[PDB]
Amino acid sequence: DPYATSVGHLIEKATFAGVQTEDWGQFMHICDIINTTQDGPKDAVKALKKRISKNYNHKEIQLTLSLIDMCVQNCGPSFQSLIVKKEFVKENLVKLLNPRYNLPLDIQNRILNFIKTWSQGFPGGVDVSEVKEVYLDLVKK
Repeated sequence: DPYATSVGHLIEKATFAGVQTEDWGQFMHICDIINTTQDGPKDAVKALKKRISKNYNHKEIQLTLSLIDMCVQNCGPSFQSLIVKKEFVKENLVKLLNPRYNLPLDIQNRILNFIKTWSQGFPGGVDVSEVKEVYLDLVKK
């Protein structure tokens, strides 16, 4: 279970349906944990993947994306490499752009924006070949 792991639980709570705003103090604490534990990055992405997947909640997705954008720029490629994997962007993030989830243009453009930004590559390893194509498709159609 994703929300079971130490850092997994902090994520479940930081993006809980209840909260109506971003607890940036908490998100930071989350990143620091991601950077301390041995498998924090992997375990974190499993929880984020959960929270995101086929979710119809506005704020949960809004908060989760904000939480993602945080880790992306506060944790090395050890994290960035798992978020740009096709298993995440194509089978989770981009799914939300489907009409079925009727999410607002606000959140929609934010999704495209991550794709476009992550497609720009990050410093160091991180292979963005996949998300690079996931972006191109959103542009073509």
